[PDB]
Amino acid sequence: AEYFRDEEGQDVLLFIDNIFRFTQAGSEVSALLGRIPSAVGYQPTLATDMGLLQERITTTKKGSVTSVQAVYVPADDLTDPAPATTFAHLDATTVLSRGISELGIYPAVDPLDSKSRLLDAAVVGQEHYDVASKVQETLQTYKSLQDIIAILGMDELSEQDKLTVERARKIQRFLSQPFAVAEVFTGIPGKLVRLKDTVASFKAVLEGKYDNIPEHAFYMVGGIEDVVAKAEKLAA
Amino acid sequence: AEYFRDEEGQDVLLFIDNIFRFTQAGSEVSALLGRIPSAVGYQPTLATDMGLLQERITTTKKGSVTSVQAVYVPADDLTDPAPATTFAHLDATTVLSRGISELGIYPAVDPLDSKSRLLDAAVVGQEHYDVASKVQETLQTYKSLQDIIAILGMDELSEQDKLTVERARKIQRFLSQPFAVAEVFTGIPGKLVRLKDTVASFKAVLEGKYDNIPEHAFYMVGGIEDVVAKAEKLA
Amino acid sequence: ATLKEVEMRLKSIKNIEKITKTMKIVASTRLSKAEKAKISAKKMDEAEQLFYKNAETKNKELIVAITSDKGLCGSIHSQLAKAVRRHLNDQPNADIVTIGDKIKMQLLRTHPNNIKLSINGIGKDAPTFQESALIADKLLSVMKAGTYPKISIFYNDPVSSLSFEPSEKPIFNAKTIEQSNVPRDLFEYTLANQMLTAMAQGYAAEISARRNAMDNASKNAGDMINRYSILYNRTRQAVITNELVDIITGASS
Amino acid sequence: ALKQVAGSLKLFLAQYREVAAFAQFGSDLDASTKQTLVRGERLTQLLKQNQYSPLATEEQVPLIYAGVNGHLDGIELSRIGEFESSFLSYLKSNHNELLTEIREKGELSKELLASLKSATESFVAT
Repeated sequence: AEYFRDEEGQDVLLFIDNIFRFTQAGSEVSALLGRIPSAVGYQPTLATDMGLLQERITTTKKGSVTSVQAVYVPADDLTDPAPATTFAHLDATTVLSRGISELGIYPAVDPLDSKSRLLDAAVVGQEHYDVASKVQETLQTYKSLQDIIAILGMDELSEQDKLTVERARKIQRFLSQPFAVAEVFTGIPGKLVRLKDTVASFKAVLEGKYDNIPEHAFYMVGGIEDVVAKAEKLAA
Repeated sequence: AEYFRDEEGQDVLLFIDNIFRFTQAGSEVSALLGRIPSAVGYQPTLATDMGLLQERITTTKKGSVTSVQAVYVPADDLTDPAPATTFAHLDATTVLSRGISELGIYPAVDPLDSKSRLLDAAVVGQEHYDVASKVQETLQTYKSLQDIIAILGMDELSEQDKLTVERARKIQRFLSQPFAVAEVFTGIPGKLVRLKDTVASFKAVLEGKYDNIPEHAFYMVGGIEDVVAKAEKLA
Repeated sequence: ATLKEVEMRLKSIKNIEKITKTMKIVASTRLSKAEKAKISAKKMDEAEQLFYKNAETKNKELIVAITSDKGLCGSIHSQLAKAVRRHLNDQPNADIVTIGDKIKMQLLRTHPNNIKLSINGIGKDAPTFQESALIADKLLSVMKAGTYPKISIFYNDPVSSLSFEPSEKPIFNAKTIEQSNVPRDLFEYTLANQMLTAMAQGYAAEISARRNAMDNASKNAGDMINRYSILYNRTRQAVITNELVDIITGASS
Repeated sequence: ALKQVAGSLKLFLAQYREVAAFAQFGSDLDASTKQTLVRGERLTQLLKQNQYSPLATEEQVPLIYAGVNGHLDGIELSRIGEFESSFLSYLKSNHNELLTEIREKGELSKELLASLKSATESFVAT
């Protein structure tokens, strides 16, 4: 990729699945090299091996490298030294979670642990920033209440909390999307949603225009038009 | 301190802060010397190091060495081996609590976790002991009822429970005191309350002679006289 | 998720389980008192509906909604709120009187202007003819009950040990009693009796509903306790293993 | 002698431990729970004891007998501590035969038990 970047002067994509295996592999040999084990048995050189591999993957004035790295998370432990060390090296992160997957909400991306430096009002625009921030506020409000909803149930919430939880559930299901490559085993045709369409759809949802639509209509549909169409089918 | 005790016959005060630093430095030197670390990394010799330090500080027949020892509690965990080892050597423990401080009740001593060897009717007299014991009972009952009040409020409680909770709240706020040193953290002039007046005041509050006083009159006041004065000032 | 975090959360949920179970039993005990008061009022209401079965009386509008002030009932308030809302939307000219802070709140937020009067605090103990009569007097004097061609009251009927039904009952005006000053005072008397019966039935339904709600809460608390007990065991084993690994690493150099 | 009377103390304290949560809901207590609470509170209050003040077995037996058999129910809780020290001082001046017999024999014979009941009621009346 570096030869394409610096010598051919091209733009480059560099996919790496799964970069965690680079760290793990080192640990496998570290004990044989005679080093004192670090925390949870990792090699002492974890941070600098990561640095030497990782910030060598970078855009430079000679060329542009877009890099997408899949990072495995042992035992779903995001605090494990390897994922924790990898977090510092990335501009955009998306955190797939088992808790979201168990709900059937694929692609299972955690909407409150995904992060990006481009989600900035000067970059995405004020409308997109406002929509994203309000979506996250709604989801966080819903997540906070899940203890009360679990024990006491929806009935004891205030009417504003009930409305917010309804919109949060609908937003959760609306963030799910069917990929084409998954059609082999999901059986659901793949959908692709544009950025403007996504922002408009979630802006409409937060404005309450679709408060009447049952949440089931939002599951696995590519955009609000498909939400309306699926609501029509659910009505027949 | 030992020279003042043994060679001059003085009564001595040995203020120490911070004992946790003695323990932590012992841990660092132990680790550097290559001793196998003990639980949570403390040195194997923790208990005997603490003993050698502490029980040199004692009242021999030549003179008394009083000592006040500030102990940092990492992560507020009193079960950590360092505070746990320190506790065994002390005659009086004044456990400061973050929870009490977040209520705004300074100096934020935990009224229940703080304990004294001398809180005995043979030492302080039966009246003082009775007042202290009743204060502890009231505060512990209030703490137990808080678990229910957090859900159902005070409305569901019996009238006896309501009365005891209200007196407990008054007592809890009455334990606060404005220190002179705190005049950078507060504008309130500092005050010093005698032991006898403290016993009399808490007896008066326990007996309900000031049930008619609003709770805020007990905050950061001195003796019960200041309670009366502040209650009138509010009114 | 430190071991102390899991311990604190587990103990808190255990406390909640105890509280909910205690409330469930207390409501079970209070339910019999509520039920016998309900029966007593029910027969007194039957005594007049027998008469109306012969008189065959039939009808701006006035609606009285009856609930208590306190929650944890499991939709006791919201179902009646929905009933009153969907009735009112067909005739928004009707004024409404709210008995109970919860129904007051849930109507005020959506139909604010037409609430004439709110009665509070009377849903605590089993209702008395004293409360019903005084409320009727205030309704006549202040809310001008006699001026309306239609009056009806809304409450929760104790259909079953596990369910209740939002129900409406008409209070036929003196003009309707007169044909189909005795009719006037008979109106006042039947107003008080119907309101008392509605309060008693709503009280029985609310107590039963709160019992069932606390039962559900105790079930859920037990399930959460199981989940976090499993999590506590996992964290205990993990903590022991990690600290032992640290000790072994310190020893093996 | 202590086994004879303390056998049911365990049961009553266990019931009290199960029912304790109801004290904060006294507005509606099943009569069983109310009486259980009333008895368990006084039993727990009776088991309080000052430091360095060990009691002889024949001094424990009358106290636990009175507590278990409900004679304390008519006594205000706040003065249970006054009851105990008083009751013993009564026995050791009015029924010292019973204390001596309990110490010597170590058992509550039926007639001795009835005499203990009579003494307990003779005291509680004043």
